[PDB]
Amino acid sequence: AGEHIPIVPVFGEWGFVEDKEVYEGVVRLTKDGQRLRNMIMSFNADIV
Amino acid sequence: MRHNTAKIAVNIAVREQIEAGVGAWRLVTDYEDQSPTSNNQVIRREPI
Repeated sequence: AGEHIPIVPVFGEWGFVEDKEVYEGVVRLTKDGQRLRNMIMSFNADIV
Repeated sequence: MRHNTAKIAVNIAVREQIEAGVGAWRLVTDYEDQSPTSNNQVIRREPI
């Protein structure tokens, strides 16, 4: 029925670094440090 | 400039100016009647 596309996507962070669409929320680079913390936590937990 | 394609170009301008040091936008002229102005010609701002 529409004359325009009924689906309008939201993007929290958005942009083109080469004209290939890249986008992200906020959880993208929290992966690295969080698993690093957990690794240190489970080293010493095994000693205890 | 009712169409949101104009407002995308504003968001690119201020964001990429801070990050990359440059941002761009263009004004074009095409034939539309979904937001008509005089002589059935409109001027649209398109994102770059």
